Amino acid sequence: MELSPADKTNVKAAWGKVGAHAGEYGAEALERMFLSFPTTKTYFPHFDLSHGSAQVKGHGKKVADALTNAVAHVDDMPNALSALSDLHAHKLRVDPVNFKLLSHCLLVTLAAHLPAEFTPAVHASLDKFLASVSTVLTSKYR
Amino acid sequence: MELSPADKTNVKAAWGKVGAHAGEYGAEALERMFLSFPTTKTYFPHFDLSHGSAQVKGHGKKVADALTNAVAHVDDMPNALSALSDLHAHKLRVDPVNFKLLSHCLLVTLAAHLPAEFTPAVHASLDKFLASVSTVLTSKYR
Amino acid sequence: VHLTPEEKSAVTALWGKVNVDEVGGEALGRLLVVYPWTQRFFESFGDLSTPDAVMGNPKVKAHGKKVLGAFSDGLAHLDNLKGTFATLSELHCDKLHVDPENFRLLGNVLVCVLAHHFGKEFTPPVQAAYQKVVAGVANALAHKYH
Amino acid sequence: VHLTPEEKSAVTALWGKVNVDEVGGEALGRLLVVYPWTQRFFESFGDLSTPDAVMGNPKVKAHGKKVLGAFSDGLAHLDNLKGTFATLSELHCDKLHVDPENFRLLGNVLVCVLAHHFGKEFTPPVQAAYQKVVAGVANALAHKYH
Ligand code: HEM
Ligand code: HEM
Ligand code: HEM
Ligand code: HEM
Repeated sequence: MELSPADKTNVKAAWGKVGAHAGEYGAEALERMFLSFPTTKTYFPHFDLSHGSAQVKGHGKKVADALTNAVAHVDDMPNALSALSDLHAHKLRVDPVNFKLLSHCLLVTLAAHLPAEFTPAVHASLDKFLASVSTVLTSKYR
Repeated sequence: MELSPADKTNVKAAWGKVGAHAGEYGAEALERMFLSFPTTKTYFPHFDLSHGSAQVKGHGKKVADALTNAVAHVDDMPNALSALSDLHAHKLRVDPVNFKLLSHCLLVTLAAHLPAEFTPAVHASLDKFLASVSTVLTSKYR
Repeated sequence: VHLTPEEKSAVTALWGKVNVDEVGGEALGRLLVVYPWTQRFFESFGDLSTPDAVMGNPKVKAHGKKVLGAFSDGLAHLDNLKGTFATLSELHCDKLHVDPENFRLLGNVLVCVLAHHFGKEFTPPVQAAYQKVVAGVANALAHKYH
Repeated sequence: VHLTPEEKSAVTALWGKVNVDEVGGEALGRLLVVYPWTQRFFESFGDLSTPDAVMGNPKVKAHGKKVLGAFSDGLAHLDNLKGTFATLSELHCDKLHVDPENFRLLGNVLVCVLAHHFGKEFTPPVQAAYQKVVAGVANALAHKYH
């Protein structure tokens, strides 16, 4: 899977709308993941996962910033996310299944916040975009 | 994930040893798949799936020949498998989850027939290779 | 499924605000658009050429209503989904040949539709309760496969 | 889990020929080689840098034996996998923080190992019975996660 040109247009539009809320959305997506898919909590035993914790809010912001970086460099994600793909492959070692769960929760978060922009075609493009990000982040696993 | 030169060597070596039995092993892998993961039978309502079925045998040969072609063109998989990517994406429309089930069954079949050759390193390279094949086959789904 | 009393009431409360026919058409249409391979069962429905064609197809909408009406009825039997969906499970396997992975995709699309429909009312805890329900329905429908 | 008489006998018969010590070490070692991210739980085990290193590591072999011996115990209680593994399920969640997806990967590698070791005796029907068991065990171990 490769993002079509229309996909790139769709992503940039939706993300553009996220704008300054990217970090708050990143945080909500994580909280949605921890509650919906408790096994993901196994990767954060060192965090206070209480609702509104600074650890979750800060992590949420780092996730969103990396997503913003990927949108900005959609034409070359591999290079843009290189450092993050090394970190996840060599240090964090998150099983690849978990990427699908966070992607789903980010989609839900965007849906709940973008009433006007979350059309069927945008939903499709965002899903593909998150799948591509996930693919790049796990590409150096083995 | 890309295949390293050692992966390529391992794959060509193992497949080299399959040789003329590739068709027989493709049939056995399907059989294993149908018995172990019964949901995969939903894509073959038109076949006789009984043990020994010539339809399974014939299809096993087609699958194996495609994998032989993939090994031969390991540096250029997307082009070599282009017609098969089109077929799966636009006509058969097999859910992507199923490719992991067949891949596992192919690995089991190889293990059962290549005691000497199925070392841990070869096992790892074959799993990566089947995942790459799987990725190419579903690349045009959306 | 095992839901706490709190979870069941969250599920039932939101569901009371749903227009089943509308959400049904939307969820089915979005399944077909977002995961196009699911269109394989629907070639007799006509034009599925574009997002607009899918979302506007009356056959899609009618099928969506049928599917979500059954889902809706299942919500009254949260305690016995397997029994409630047994015959439908057999049908989907033996006659329709639907890979149960499609039920999981539909469940995720449904959650996205509810989120889009309810905005902020679809809180993390409410989503969690619906995730359990959608996984429960998917499992109940896949139960009789063989 | 629910096995037919033929499946239970398939499973039992083969398991009587398994040297747990040896198969356990092989299964754990191959997990660590094939899916290297799983090495995250074994930082204190020593050198895991190459296949040969992993496979000859005495701590890998020791742990492998521990795991398969507990696995063996479940074979004795196929009717109550959940009750059998409840304590270990809680351990793996609360103290070890092991993502249950790892139970699924090990189940698959174990199947590969049995096929490698047994050859033609590990027929399609025998594999099918073992796939049910391995899925049962993984579900039993993930059961107390929260
Ligand atoms: C869209 C997918 C993802 C993106 C863009 C992403 C991005 C990031 C970023 C930017 C960091 C911080 C690096 C730093 O501090 O320098 C990070 C760390 C981390 N990520 Fe990923 N991540 C993703 C998926 C996941 C998933 C699915 C999990 C597990 C369920 C996960 C677990 C972690 C953990 C445990 C850390 C370290 C947290 C800490 O100790 O501060 N990530 N990720
Ligand atoms: C390594 C992965 C796979 C390879 C290399 C492969 C290859 C092929 C080939 C070569 C054909 C014949 C095309 C022709 O007639 O020209 C085919 C057809 C087909 N494949 Fe795939 N396939 C793979 C995975 C799957 C899986 C996982 C499924 C479903 C469980 C599947 C379902 C089918 C079906 C239903 C057909 C049509 C069979 C018929 O009606 O004769 N394939 N595949
Ligand atoms: C919540 C999940 C679902 C429920 C409750 C459900 C329910 C139903 C019901 C009540 C019917 C009519 C059965 C009858 O004629 O007596 C039906 C038919 C059918 N369903 Fe499902 N379904 C679900 C998901 C799916 C999915 C995801 C697909 C495929 C993507 C699918 C494909 C079909 C097809 C092709 C038919 C036959 C339609 C016709 O003949 O007009 N279903 N389903
Ligand atoms: C068939 C599935 C498994 C069974 C039955 C099982 C069983 C066990 C047992 C009996 C122990 C020893 C507990 C004690 O200290 O009293 C243990 C420990 C442990 N297991 Fe599991 N295990 C399984 C799968 C896994 C997997 C797949 C992983 C990760 C890849 C894993 C990671 C660990 C770790 C990290 C420990 C602690 C070892 C130490 O203390 O350093 N286990 N397991």
